[PDB]
Amino acid sequence: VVQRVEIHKLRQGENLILGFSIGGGIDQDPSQNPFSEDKTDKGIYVTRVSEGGPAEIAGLQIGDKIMQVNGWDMTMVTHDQARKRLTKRSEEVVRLLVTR
Repeated sequence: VVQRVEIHKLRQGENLILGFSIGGGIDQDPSQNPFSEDKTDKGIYVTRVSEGGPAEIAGLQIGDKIMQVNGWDMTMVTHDQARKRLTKRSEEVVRLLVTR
């Protein structure tokens, strides 16, 4: 039901990949997010995960519902507010709190 995942970002030049992408956010339309449970579900989900990526390694799964990011509340946020929480340049370890 509720799992805490800690991902260790992979260095590749000036980049640090997470091996997964997200979808959702209050600025998005729940019907385009193949994971939302309904039309009100404006949450952030894990729509994709790379194999061997540092996400999968950590335990990240497809559809996973991110309620947290390094402790930050991602329940009522925009897609871009979330992607920004994850892709911080000055952070190599990101922790997520998800349900499944």
